[PDB]
Amino acid sequence: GIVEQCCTSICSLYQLENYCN
Amino acid sequence: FVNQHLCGSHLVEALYLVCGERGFFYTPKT
Ligand SMILES: [Cl-]
Ligand SMILES: [Zn+2]
Repeated sequence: GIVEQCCTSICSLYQLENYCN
Repeated sequence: FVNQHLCGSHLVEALYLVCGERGFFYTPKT
């Protein structure tokens, strides 16, 4: 999940964009 | 744009900015 993707590892705003409705 | 460790409310802050009007789902249970 996003916590694993973005907190535990790193991520871009594009990766974050995948979680918008 | 660059990578960065986003944690706790900073993640949701990021999401808000990125998504804005589209809205978002925050689901740490995955
Ligand atoms: Cl913190
Ligand atoms: Zn903080």
